[PDB]
Amino acid sequence: MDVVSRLHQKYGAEVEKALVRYLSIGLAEDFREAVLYQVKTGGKRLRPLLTLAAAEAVSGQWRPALPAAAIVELIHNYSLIYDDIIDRGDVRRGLPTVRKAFGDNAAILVGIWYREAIEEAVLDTPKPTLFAKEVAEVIKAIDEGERLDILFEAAGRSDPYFVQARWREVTLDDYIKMVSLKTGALIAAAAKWGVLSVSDDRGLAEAAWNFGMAAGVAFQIIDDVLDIYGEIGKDIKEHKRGNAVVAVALSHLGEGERRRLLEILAREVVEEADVREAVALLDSVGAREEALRLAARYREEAERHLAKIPNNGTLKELLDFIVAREYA
Amino acid sequence: MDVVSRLHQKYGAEVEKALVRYLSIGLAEDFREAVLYQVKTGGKRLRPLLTLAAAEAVSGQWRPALPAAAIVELIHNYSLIYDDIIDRGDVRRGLPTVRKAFGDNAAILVGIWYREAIEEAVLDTPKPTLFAKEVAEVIKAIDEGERLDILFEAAGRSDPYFVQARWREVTLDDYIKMVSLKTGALIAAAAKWGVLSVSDDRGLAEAAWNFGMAAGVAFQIIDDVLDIYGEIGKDIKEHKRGNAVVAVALSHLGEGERRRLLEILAREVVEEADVREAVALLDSVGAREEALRLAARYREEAERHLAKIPNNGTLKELLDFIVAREYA
Ligand SMILES: [Cl-]
Ligand SMILES: [Cl-]
Repeated sequence: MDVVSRLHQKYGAEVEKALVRYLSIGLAEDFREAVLYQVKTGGKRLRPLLTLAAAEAVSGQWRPALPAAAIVELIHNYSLIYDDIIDRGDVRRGLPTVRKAFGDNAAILVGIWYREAIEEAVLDTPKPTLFAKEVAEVIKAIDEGERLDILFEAAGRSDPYFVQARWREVTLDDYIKMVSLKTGALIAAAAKWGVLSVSDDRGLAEAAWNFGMAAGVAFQIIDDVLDIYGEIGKDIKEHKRGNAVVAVALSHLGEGERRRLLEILAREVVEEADVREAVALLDSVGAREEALRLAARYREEAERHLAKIPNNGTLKELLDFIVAREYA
Repeated sequence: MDVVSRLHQKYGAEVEKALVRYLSIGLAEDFREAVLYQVKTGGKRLRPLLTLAAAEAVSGQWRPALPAAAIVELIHNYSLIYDDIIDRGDVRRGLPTVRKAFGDNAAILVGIWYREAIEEAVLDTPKPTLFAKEVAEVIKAIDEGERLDILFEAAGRSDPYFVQARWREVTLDDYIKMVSLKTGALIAAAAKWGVLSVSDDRGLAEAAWNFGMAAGVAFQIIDDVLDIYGEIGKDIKEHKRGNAVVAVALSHLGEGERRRLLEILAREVVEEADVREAVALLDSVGAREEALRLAARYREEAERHLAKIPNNGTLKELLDFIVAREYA
């Protein structure tokens, strides 16, 4: 009876109903399958589960936060629809992506639809003008985080902007800022929005936001370690300097080792032997362990903020899962 | 001293300032050029001019409608950014499109940014929750209109959804519904939103909406005539059944003539001789004149609604221009 299974049982059916409800407003019958596709392919629903748990911890009630929970999961899926176009992703959750099944241009029409469904959910919250502003701010954060992650790549893009605006250097501080935007902001919002749905306590909302942000950063760092040590070397093959282990290593490596790691990342096609060489360079400065220590720092930060939230037992279990506490 | 020149002089600089203001909120310096590009390439700004004229006719003041005017022009440009991706358009307003200059995937990041700038403008209107709902409804209308226009094509798309969901038949009623969504709704909104910015009179807002809708339909029909009789045969080469002249003709042509016109539209590559044959088929049932008569019907409808709006002299001049009264 892990926490995600337990909360899926408790909240899952109402979350799915809410997603379909807002997407379905005004939806033409011959567009229905294409539009609902992205929310019918499965997914862990961690973000809306967090929203509802946060609302329940602070108020005893979760149902009032269903509109907010739909907002956060629809934003997640909006971002995925476009990310699949941008990265030409064929498969997600073990099934074809929207762009694969329907076409890239059809997926654009679907993505556009998702954002107006998000607005319908905003208008259904207890505080519509507040949520409207927070949604605009969070989507701009995600868009900016994605822009940065792409400009932190060393190769592999054909868009003139992505090549010409590529960053010359990517520091650890740059990496942390990028992941806070790309991954942290929406987890922060998931928690904060659960509180805002049921409470006017500004301190509690802010503690929730800070908890979710730190949790999201820890999650992303752990994911980055997995995306190096494993498919071994995934992020290396994808030329990413925006990877916690890579960013950590580039900060410690000597002149020629640093230069060599960057040479490998910039290879137009990264070979298996290049991957092992890059990993050896990362290991030569203990970058994997440094990354895990950084994740621990953010996990502990998340705990400090979470201690400010009452009746937080379920939130604590979620945290352990979101940040893959056990794995690390 | 035509009306557009006169209103550009009066309102133009404040409109441009507003567009940049909302886009600039939260905008990173190294993304600025890419994001502002679409509003720096020129354009007639007919929609925001209509918003401001409507506000001034009903209240004597236009400045209170600047947020609404920015909303309508940003929605216009949001739609163009994506339309350029979908149709792979290289040039617009005599300059490269966002997708051409920066790349298709960079243009997606820009399009996403535009929608949150729209939300910032919504939150700056006199009635934020009302405008928020109206924006969601209008963008869904435009998205649905675009979907329909594409499914009304006879050939020329590679997206599985666009091929497989292609409509078997496109009637005149289908055509009118599609243009009301794709072109009319945003012109309707431009006028209605000028009124909503300065007045709580529901009748005046509704008259404005109906005026703009009819104007937008008349405009689209005239544009469609131009896109057949001219570049002669543009919409025929693009396989469009969603063209007023084509829709009109398909309604009158006999069995074999109808079948032949549809054969030509479905040609994978439409040749010059195919164009002349199709035009001859259109002319054989007087479809061009029938289309112009249909535009006249919508223009006259627009006039009837406009008569309900006080101090409407400038609005009348705009109408004559929007619907290309002189040309037709
Ligand atoms: Cl409840
Ligand atoms: Cl004024």
